[PDB]
Amino acid sequence: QSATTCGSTNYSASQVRAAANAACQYYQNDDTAGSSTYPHTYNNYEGFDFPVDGPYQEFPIKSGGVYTGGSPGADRVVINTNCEYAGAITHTGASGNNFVGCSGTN
Ligand SMILES: Nc1nc2c(ncn2[C@@H]2O[C@H](CO)[C@@H](O)[C@H]2OP(=O)(O)O)c(=O)[nH]1
Repeated sequence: QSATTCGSTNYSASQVRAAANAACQYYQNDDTAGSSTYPHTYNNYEGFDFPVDGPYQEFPIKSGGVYTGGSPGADRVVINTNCEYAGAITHTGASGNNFVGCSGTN
């Protein structure tokens, strides 16, 4: 994971790692954060060309710390089931429940 910009939000490489890291941890323990359903399967309905193969899991990323439950916000980190970083996606600039890539994800 590297620095990225989702809509207007700038996430540092450390912030992306921490989120990616958390998603992995929970995926591994067959856990979810708080009372949410994250991390959960990310189907890739949008056809992003991730640098790693799937299956994938999505997890929120946000400023101010690692997601713990509640509103996930617009941003997400995507990892595969091998805990390999796939990319960052966002609802910002998208329509409906669609996602668009954050900088570096296409
Ligand atoms: N748009 C979209 N939704 C997905 C995908 N994979 C799973 N979903 C989920 O299917 C619904 C459509 O947006 C939501 O519940 C969404 O999860 P999240 O809202 O947790 O991101 C995907 O690749 N794209």
